[PDB]
Amino acid sequence: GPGLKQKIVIKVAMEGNCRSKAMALVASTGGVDSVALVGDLRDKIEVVGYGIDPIKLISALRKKVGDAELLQVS
Amino acid sequence: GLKQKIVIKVAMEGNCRSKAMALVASTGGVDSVALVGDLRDKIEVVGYGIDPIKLISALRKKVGDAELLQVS
Repeated sequence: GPGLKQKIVIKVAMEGNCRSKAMALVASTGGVDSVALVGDLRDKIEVVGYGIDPIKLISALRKKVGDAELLQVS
Repeated sequence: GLKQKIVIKVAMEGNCRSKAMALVASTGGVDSVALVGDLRDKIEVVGYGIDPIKLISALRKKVGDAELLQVS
């Protein structure tokens, strides 16, 4: 508690309703404070939270939505 | 078709947080969701073309008691 505070930007392949799936999965993750679609193409998700493990999050995304990659973490 | 800010209060009792966040985030027109308030019991929703009436009833059906607190 509260755990490490991070802002994480993920690129996800979500062209398909696919955006809605990505956003829901990320929003459902423990420690999440905010989730936002960003970039001109709305092809990225910015997540702010406390004690989020980006490793698990990324793996859950690749398993359930599509290819996903960490672009920023701070 | 301007940028909307909608704040909803959700009874956080059923994780109930996670469900609400997931439902709101998956709703049409939604660009961002954020948990806000000292008690983290409100969701701030930003987007374009969000229908607040449908959002609220979807929450009440699926997650629990929810009311609009702010629309701008």
